[PDB]
Amino acid sequence: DFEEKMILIRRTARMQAGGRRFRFGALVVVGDRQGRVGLGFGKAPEVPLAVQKAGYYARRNMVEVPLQNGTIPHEIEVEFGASKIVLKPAAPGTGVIAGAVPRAILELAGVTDILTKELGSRNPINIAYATMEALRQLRTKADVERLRKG
RNA sequence: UGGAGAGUUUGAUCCUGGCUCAGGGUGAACGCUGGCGGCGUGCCUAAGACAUGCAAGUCGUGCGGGCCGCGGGAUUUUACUCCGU
Ligand SMILES: [Mg+2]
Ligand SMILES: [Mg+2]
Ligand SMILES: [Mg+2]
Ligand SMILES: [Mg+2]
Ligand SMILES: [Mg+2]
Ligand SMILES: [Mg+2]
Repeated sequence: DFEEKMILIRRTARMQAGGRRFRFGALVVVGDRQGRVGLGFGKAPEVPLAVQKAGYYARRNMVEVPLQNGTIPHEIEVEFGASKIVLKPAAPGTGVIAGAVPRAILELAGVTDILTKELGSRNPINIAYATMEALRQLRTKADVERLRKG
């Protein structure tokens, strides 16, 4: 069992002959706070089945978060559409200084000291997606070494 | 040792994009309120106009006087004159 926080719920709507037709979208993170997180986007006729559905997709979509005591190996910037995130390593004592969206994601990978900036489009969905791509993109001294040995 | 963002264009969406808020600051002023103290601080406007008092003197160990005193002398005649203070 991982942890699970709901970042976002929204109600969307389509049109049909006489009246609009509502739907709900749910952004949910799940994490063991020990270097494993997942993002999930779940949509349904009702909030619950949606949230719940998110949960399910979150766990099916997971990342190696190579913590190095509270923080991440190095800096990364990732663009996702018009959304951009910068992630920066911090010495212990700082905290997760981030916006609600990536805070949630960082916290549940058990990151505790990180400096972030949201740049470009601040649309939650894409910020969240960038954050994940960013983490998914972190290497460590080891991995680099492996890559370059040959 | 250092970096958080949110609201608002649509029936809904993504994006551009402006407006707006959350923080910090001030020689402040204004409203309601107002107990004590220490340390700071107080014409940002007319370099407009200014009553009155005070804000730059001191040296008699550089010099000679004037005015008000006091005291000594010369003459034994009282006026005149010398010295000290
Ligand atoms: Mg771009
Ligand atoms: Mg923008
Ligand atoms: Mg409006
Ligand atoms: Mg329009
Ligand atoms: Mg509307
Ligand atoms: Mg905007």
